[PDB]
Amino acid sequence: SSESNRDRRERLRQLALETIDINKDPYFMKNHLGSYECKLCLTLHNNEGSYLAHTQGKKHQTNLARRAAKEAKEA
Amino acid sequence: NPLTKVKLINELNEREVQLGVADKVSWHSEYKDSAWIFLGGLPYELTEGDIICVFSQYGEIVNINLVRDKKTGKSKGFCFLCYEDQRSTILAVDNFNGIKIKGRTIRVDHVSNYRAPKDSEE
Amino acid sequence: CRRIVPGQFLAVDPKGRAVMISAIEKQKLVYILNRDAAARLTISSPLEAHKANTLVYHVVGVDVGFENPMFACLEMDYEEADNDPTGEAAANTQQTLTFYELDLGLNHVVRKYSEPLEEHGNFLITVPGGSDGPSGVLICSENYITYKNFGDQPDIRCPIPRRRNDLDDPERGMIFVCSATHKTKSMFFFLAQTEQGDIFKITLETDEDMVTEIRLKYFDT
Amino acid sequence: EYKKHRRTMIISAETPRTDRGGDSIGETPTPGASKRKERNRPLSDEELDAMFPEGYKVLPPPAGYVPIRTPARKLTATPTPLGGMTGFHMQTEMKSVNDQPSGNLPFLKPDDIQYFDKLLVDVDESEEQKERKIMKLLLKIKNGTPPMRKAALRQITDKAREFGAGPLFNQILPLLMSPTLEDQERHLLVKVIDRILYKLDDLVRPYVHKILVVIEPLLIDEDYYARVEGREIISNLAKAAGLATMISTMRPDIDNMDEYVRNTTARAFAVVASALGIPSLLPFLKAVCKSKKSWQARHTGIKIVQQIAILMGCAILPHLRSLVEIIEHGLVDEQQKVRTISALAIAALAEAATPYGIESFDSVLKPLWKGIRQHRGKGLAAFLKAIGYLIPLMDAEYANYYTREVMLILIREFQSPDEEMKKIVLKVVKQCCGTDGVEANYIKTEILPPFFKHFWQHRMALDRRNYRQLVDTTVELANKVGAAEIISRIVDDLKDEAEQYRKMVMETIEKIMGNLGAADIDHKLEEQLIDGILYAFQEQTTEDSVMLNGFGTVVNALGKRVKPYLPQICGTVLWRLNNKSAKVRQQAADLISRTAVVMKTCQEEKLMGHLGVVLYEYLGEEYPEVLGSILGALKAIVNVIGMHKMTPPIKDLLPRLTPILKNRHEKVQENCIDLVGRIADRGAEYVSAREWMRICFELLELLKAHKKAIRRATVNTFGYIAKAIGPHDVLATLLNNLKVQERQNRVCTTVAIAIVAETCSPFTVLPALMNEYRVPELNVQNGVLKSLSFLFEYIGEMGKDYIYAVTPLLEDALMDRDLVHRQTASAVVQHMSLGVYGFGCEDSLNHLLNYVWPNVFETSPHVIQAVMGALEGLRVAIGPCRMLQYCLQGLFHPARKVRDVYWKIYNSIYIGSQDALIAHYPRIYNDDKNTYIRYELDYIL
Amino acid sequence: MTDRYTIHSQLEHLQSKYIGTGHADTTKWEWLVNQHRDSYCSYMGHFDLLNYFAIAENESKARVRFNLMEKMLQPCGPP
Amino acid sequence: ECLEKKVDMSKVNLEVIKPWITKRVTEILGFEDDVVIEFIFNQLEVKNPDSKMMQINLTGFLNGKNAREFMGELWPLLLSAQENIAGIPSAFLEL
Amino acid sequence: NRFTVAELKQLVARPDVVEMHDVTAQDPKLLVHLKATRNSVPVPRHWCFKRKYLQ
Amino acid sequence: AKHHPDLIFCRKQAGVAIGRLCEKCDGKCVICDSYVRPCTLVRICDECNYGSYQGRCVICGGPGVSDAYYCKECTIQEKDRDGCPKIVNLGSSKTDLFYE
Amino acid sequence: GGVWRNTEDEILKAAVMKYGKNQWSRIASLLHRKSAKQCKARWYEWLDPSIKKTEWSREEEEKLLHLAKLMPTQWRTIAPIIGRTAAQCLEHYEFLLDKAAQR
Amino acid sequence: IPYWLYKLHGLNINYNCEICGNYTYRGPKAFQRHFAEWRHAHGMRCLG
RNA sequence: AUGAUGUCAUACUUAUCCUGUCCCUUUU
Repeated sequence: SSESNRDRRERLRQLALETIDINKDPYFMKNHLGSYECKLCLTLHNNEGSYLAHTQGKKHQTNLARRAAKEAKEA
Repeated sequence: NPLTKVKLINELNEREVQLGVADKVSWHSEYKDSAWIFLGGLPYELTEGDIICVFSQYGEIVNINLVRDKKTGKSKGFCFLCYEDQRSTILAVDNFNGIKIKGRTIRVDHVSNYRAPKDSEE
Repeated sequence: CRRIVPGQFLAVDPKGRAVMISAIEKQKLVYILNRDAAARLTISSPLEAHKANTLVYHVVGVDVGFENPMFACLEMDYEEADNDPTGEAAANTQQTLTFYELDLGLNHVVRKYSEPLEEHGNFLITVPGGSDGPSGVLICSENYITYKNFGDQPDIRCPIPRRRNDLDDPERGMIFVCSATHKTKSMFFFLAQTEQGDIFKITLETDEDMVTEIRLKYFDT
Repeated sequence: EYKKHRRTMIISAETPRTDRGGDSIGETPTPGASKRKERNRPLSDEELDAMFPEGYKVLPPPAGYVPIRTPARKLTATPTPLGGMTGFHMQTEMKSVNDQPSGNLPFLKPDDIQYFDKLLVDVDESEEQKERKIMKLLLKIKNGTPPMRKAALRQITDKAREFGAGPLFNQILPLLMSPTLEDQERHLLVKVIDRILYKLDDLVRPYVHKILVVIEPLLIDEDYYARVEGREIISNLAKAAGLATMISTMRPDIDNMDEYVRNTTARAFAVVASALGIPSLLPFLKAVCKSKKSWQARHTGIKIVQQIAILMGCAILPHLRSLVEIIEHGLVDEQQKVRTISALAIAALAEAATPYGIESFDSVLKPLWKGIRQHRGKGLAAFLKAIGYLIPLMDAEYANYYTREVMLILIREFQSPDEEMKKIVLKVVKQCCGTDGVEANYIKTEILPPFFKHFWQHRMALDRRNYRQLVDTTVELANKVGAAEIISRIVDDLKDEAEQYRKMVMETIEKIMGNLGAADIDHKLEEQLIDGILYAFQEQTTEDSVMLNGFGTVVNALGKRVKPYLPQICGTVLWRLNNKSAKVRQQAADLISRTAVVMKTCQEEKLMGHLGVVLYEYLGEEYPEVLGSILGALKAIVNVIGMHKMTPPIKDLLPRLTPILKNRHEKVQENCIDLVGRIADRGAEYVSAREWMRICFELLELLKAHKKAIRRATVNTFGYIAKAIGPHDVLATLLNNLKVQERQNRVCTTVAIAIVAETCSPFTVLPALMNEYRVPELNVQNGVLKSLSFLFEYIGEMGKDYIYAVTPLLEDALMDRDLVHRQTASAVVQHMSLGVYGFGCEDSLNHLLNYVWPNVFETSPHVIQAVMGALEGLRVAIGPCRMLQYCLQGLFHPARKVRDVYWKIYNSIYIGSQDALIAHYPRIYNDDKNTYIRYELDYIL
Repeated sequence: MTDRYTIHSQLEHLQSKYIGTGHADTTKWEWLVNQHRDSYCSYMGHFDLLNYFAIAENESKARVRFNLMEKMLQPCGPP
Repeated sequence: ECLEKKVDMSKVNLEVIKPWITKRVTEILGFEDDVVIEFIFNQLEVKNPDSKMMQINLTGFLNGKNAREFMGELWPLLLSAQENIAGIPSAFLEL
Repeated sequence: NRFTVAELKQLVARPDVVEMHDVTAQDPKLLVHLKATRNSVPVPRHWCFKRKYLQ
Repeated sequence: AKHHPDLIFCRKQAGVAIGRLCEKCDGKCVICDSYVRPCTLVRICDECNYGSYQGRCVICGGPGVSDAYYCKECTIQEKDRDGCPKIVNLGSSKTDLFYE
Repeated sequence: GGVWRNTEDEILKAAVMKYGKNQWSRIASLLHRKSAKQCKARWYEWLDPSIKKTEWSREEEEKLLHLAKLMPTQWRTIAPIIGRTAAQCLEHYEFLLDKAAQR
Repeated sequence: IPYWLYKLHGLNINYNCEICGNYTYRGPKAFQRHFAEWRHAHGMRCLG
């Protein structure tokens, strides 16, 4: 029951870490209480599925074009 | 209070049926050795012959007498009738209690004390 | 020592039936004292008798002949003076002597009698009543003393006597500093000292049911 | 059949009363016609337009079908006697229909369509019609999943001010009026009516009656919770509306023909009078009872006096006099009812009239006593009720005479068949004959023989109220005439056939021997006692305490006079301890449990061997409800014979207990954990440590219990074994939990950390915990914060040191990662702040108060109330001066928010320590009209 | 005489019953008068403070007590 | 308004105010009831009644427009009875 | 009905503590007297912020 | 409290009736709602304990067995010198649990 | 049940990409909301990478219109033949073609 | 067009700082920060 | 680039709570 849920949460955290290592997400950051926090979206994530769903709403990758133009004036 | 007596008798019978009581303690040891049952709350247009005909379904009544009052037809609403055996009175108290007869319902219970002229409540 | 915390004034009944403890303002409590079966003193639940925007100068229990105990106190309502920026409601606001009676049969206290005074009072003097003397209380004030019992007793006032050829300023008043009561089976007397330490022997002539006059005499210095 | 007139109530001032007059007049017209000579009475087109709602047409078809409808009556007889039939042909064969048309729209019962039909049509998106249309969120409250009901309920709460009471009640009262209404659905609609009536105040004025008509049937109901709810919501309505609103509203129901509405209306006035107080409503009543029109009114108003007596009860006391002065004039009235219900109301008064206000009833007496002579029937009994409750309030001298007069009629009237009678005269006999001023022998002779003759019979006991009241009265008669009499007469009935009767005399004996004591009882009657109690106990149709508590009280009362009877007892105890598998095992077990001490002090050791190993053997019983009772019995046996003398030495017992903890269910879990607690606390050496730590790792998951007492015993045990071993290991095993399970008991582990930190000095333990705040997992971080909270709550004074250690960590926690940090840490600051008081550490508490202070602002209830507790404890610890120095500027700040809060704080600081604030109010300069300088403080010698 | 002002109740909330607590909408003059009344009550309650106040002035204790009781209603002039 | 002057029912009669109050109630409420007469009896039972509370109790029972005129007519008759040394209104001196 | 900030700063003896939001109060003289006390503490900076002091 | 934020206390006048606690709510405090450090006993109001209202629990409202006491943290914070904390109202608690 | 939220859909896609395809019990032990059969049905219905969830054209509409008359029932047999293979988009397209041509 | 973002941020608000060279501000916080700035202090120092 | 309202999951807290009943409505 509770130990099975703890093992399932550990397996889900390991699968989320493996998916973040495979997809190479530079915005995923870990909190100090067992949660995720988005650096590019500048918002909090309640579970591992919340940080894994921040790819359709509030797309901060398209807002990095101004920083890319400020870093390099050429295309 | 006037019609709560039949409801209290029905509640006592329901409690005796639901409490798992046998035939020896089914509210009959206190009203035993007397076939005189007290009837009260009858209609004012019911006669003694009609009550004797309606109460003869559980056996032949030995001595029936209506409560005489208002020198014109002896009508008060109460009635006292003694059946043949105590089992007929037990069946009348278990079946004809709280039933409706010609409009207003009546009450059926056992007294088992004596024969008194003024013992019911109008 | 808060204004809403009781403990500044405490009056006891002369019959020993109850005690009354009240604050300076907006708080008043009265607890009943009764003996037990083993002759032990026991207290009951106190009765709340608070009154908003009312200041109490001094409280004293009334001497009743085993009847309902009353607690007389000098009251002053400051609700009108706090809601007037012109200052007209602050002036012409004298103290009101209110006698709150504690109904023993109802187990609750209520303000039965209340009457305004002519001048502001500093202290009171409980006159013994019942079988010994008439009931009432003497209200000490500036250069005047007025014992006004409750009911149909008329108010009798007497000015405070001063020393002959006093070197003090005439604009300053004269009030009482303290008061003592000497009660006996034959009669009773009172001894009150003034602001100059003039201890006067206070005596009150009375009729069958009312008070006649207050006769004071300077005892010593 | 009496209550179903509810179904005949249509939905909802001079016009209002004008209607009742016409209603009664039509009643006289129809009633009169029959003498001159129901819902089927023919109707009129205005009456037709009255029923159906808006938007329908009565347009007919051709002029040759209405004449068919007129001949239809004649042809209902005629064409039914004529040729007709139907048939079908075989031929090969579109099907429209509607369920609820919405995203989900939880289901509609086939009847509820009539109400919710407007939702079915899918026409959408084009004013008020859209508010009624969106108001079908009701349907989501009525039927659906619990979450839908919750969220819907809130959503409609916050839309109250928006939609207004009119549309709501218009769309509700039909539902709460529905003939098919459930229990739950009813209760839920009651809830929504409450929650919306916490907001709407002036708005409801037109609907008040329109509400009460449905609600008043809640006051008379078989369900109790329904009644307390009803009284509550009528309280909220009356207080919500105005007094004059209620009064002017509810008049025409006083003279209403049906007595039902009159009655429930009386209870209504009772509720509203509890709301707005007696003196406000007095002149209304006092006007009513003197109404010269008709009697029914006065009957109602008097009933109102009564229901006020019942409801208000003890609090009637001040206005008792005025109330009496009202009611007194009805006792002499020519009508009967008014007299009866009147005297009854006096009864209710006096019964709520605790030993006082006797003279207020004074003028009432002399007529009553006179009436006592001349009355036949129910009114008589009623008077007996009144006088009955009066007599305890009189003086034993006057009440001597008056009582001695009442006793005669009381005697004569035992024999009436009326059960109302028997109730009254019963309770009477209690009060009259339970009077200190009555002589024993007179009762013993005159009363007891008829009392046990007529009253003790099998008519009574089967009823409930008669049962109880009979018990009480008999108990009191025992209280006077003594014990051996009553018991001695009723013992022989223990052996009577029926249960309920045996139960009755059994509990009677129980209470009697409870009060008077068994010392009065002689020998032979005691033999009949013990045999009676065993015999009755040997036949148990139902499971109940009465027989058991009965036996236990009998034995513990007999003391060691019972000793010769033990072998018979315990023989029965073992043989029964088999016989009934699930029925009687638990019961015989409990019997042992309660008989333990008696089986001890008399020093029968063989019996303790018996119970010890015999009960030891049943610990393998698979039925939980039995096993629980077994463990309980073992428990009670442990509390009599000590540790080292246990016939089943603990080495045997305890590890045999250990595996049982998987039982889960409280029945075995409760007693089990309890016993493990007793042994783990008391001896605790007999068992090796390995067993213990296993017990720990088994105890850990007992915190899933749905019951609070289980967790209770659990944590306390965990403390005991924490003493048996010592801190570090077990607190580490607590820290193994990351508080992943938020259900059952989680923080409970936190409590274990506290108590463990107490059992051996926390002076040891803290560094481990404080280190374990490091872990990045958040919920366990706030966990250890809680551990500090409860920790200081339990340690109290000893925190005079550790404050420093916790101070910087609170800094880190109180500085907010997420709200729960600020909250819990703040609670820690609270309990620390109460604990350390007066010892001189205030400085660091001031430092922490800095970081506390910004959290003042938020709308989250738990954090704001937390912060409140925080700043209160900080108030007492730091002293008010510093507080107030933080609270000054916020009082007058322009914004509303800041003023709301800083004034809330300043009030919290103000109520307590108002005496000590004086010095700290700063100097505030005086303006034109006012002098704001207090110069008294500037007087210098 | 329509007044349309029935400060009775709403939902068994607020309903200030204490004296000297204050509200968020409290004025400055009302708070100053309440502070002056609390200071007068604390001077009348404390015996040592009343003795230290009467030892400085040339007045007696009972006269100063009557002056402080008389200045309680309108001790600073209601704003 | 007219309900600001302090009055006292102890210095005025009660039997002479019943017919004017009955006529005012019959003019306002149309017919004769027993709750309004009882409310008028309870409003004058105290020796120091409250005009604002009686006005609120009349506005709750009646509509409010006729109740204000009824309160203004009952306050002036009570004022004329209390101002006179006899203790009767002006309508009782003529008859 | 509401005085300006320059008139409130010229009338106050300590004008180094007056803010722009103090003119919108109901009594600026009492607020200016309470804000210029000896051992008084100012209000938090989250009175005008929209991050709730923790975001 | 904790178990119920919408519950309101009586806060009536203090009498001579000593308060009691039920067997299900034994050991729990009234104001602080804790289990440790009992310092002052609980006193009930006069109207709150009369007839059938006597011998009932203050917090639980059930059959009281043992006498209730106040916490020492509430005693030092002067939270025990207030009125009688009898639970009068009962909202959002033990209402839907009766239906299941 | 089976609400099929987006955070659950991303977790199901990650479990299908990490664990495998022919292991339904291993993917159901990391969601705590659905069973293995429901997870396999969701992976074959909406979480499949080969599902054409958009681009409804006239060639597919003419293919489905020339197939519903040859086989009136068995829409699951015509799911992979038409090319939709979702087993619910075919019925939705048939309902849209029946409602639009009715007026 | 971020209309809601500019409304929540406080854009298009009438404000002007006469001390900072009679400059205009598009918000109240911008007007408060422009009153204590480099240009405002330079204009105050040049004014004396 | 915050903030806004909004339908909709997800975590968290309240040491939240699982034997409650008519022991009281007895209304003609």
